[PDB]
Amino acid sequence: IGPGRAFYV
Amino acid sequence: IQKTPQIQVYSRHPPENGKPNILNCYVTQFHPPHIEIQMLKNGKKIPKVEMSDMSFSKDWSFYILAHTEFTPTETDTYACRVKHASMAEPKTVYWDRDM
Amino acid sequence: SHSLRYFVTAVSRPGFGEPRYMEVGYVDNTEFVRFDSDAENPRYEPRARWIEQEGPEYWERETRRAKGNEQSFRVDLRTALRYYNQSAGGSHTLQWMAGCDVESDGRLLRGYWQFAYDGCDYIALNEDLKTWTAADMAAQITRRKWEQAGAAERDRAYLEGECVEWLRRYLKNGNATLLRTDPPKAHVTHHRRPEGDVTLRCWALGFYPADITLTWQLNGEELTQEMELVETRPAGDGTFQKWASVVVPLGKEQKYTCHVEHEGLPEPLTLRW
Repeated sequence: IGPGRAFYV
Repeated sequence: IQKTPQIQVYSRHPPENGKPNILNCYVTQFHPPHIEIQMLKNGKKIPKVEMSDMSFSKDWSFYILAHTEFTPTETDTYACRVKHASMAEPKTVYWDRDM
Repeated sequence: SHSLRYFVTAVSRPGFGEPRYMEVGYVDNTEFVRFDSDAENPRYEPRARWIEQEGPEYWERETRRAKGNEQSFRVDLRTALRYYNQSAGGSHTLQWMAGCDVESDGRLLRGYWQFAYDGCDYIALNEDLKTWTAADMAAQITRRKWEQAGAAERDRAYLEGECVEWLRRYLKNGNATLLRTDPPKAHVTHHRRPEGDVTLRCWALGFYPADITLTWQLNGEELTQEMELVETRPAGDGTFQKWASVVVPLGKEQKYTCHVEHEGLPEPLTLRW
C-alpha cells in the first residue's frame, strides 16, 4: 500500500 | 539542472538469424523527464515500440526502457534515437550485433 | 534485506492542461503497481502477475489515494513557484520517494520520505524518522510548517506501520516471483581490433536478481587493469544482463578465463573462448 500526502510544502 | 541521457542498445538474446528476439533501448540519467525515443531499422522509424513509462533513481535522475520485437536477418541494421532538451541534436546509438 | 518503495512524480506543463502525475511502486526493486494521470481512465493498475490477486477494494482504495496525492502535488507545484519566484510559464518537476527497508526479522531497517524539486534535493526525513533535512531556505519554510504540524509522526506511522505490514503480505503473495532466481547464460565474443590484438567480451544474460560479479582471469589472477565494463541493465521480462571485456593478444585467447558469480548458480561459471 502506498503513502498518502497529508501536508503541503 | 538538465542531465544528459545515457543510451544503451542491446538484444535480449545473442542474435541468431531467424530466431525471434527483443531489442532494448535503455535510457538513463536524464532530467527533465520529457524525452522522445525512437528505434530505427534500416534508417526508418519502427512503429511498434513499447515503453516502460519511466521512473527515477536514488539520485533523482530519470530512466526508461524502450523495447521492440524483431527477428535478425543478414541485412537489417538497428539504432535508437533520442531527442532531449539537454542536447542540441538528437542522439543515435547503433546496435552492434557482433559485440 | 527487502523493501517496499514508491516513486512519485508530478511535472507541470503550462498551457497543456493539468500537471502529469505518476506513481510507481516496487517490492525490493521489482515494479508491481503504477498510476499515470495521462492514461485513459486513470487508475492504479497491476504491473506484475502476483498483485492481480488483490480484490477490487484494493485498486479502488489505491486509486483514491493517488488522486488525493495528485491534488496535493498540484498545490505544491503552485507553491514552489512562489518560494523560488519563478514564472508560471515553465515546466517544473516535483519528485517523491517513500518506503521501508526491512530485515527477515521483520524489523524496520530504514524508512524513507524525501522530495526533490527540479531534480535537486528539497526535504528529506532523517533516519531517526523525527527530524527533517531541508536543502535550501525555501525548504526550511516547509520544515517549519511540518514541524509545528507534527508531520514526521504521522508519516513515520506509515513507515513503521502500514509499509512494513504490506511488504510482508507482498513478499508472501509474490514469493514465487520475487524470490525466484534465474541463472546467467554466459558466452564470449571475439573481435580483432585494428591494432592486431583481440577484444574478448564476456556476456551474462537472463539472470535474476540483479546482483552479479563478472571478472576476467589470466590463469588465476584477476585483470581489473584493462577491463571494460557496462553497468547491469534490464530486460523487458524482468531479467538482467552485463558484460566485461579485456584486450588480449591474438592466438593466446584460451589463456583467459571469464568468471561469473550469481545466486542462481551453485558454483561460479568458468568459461573461455
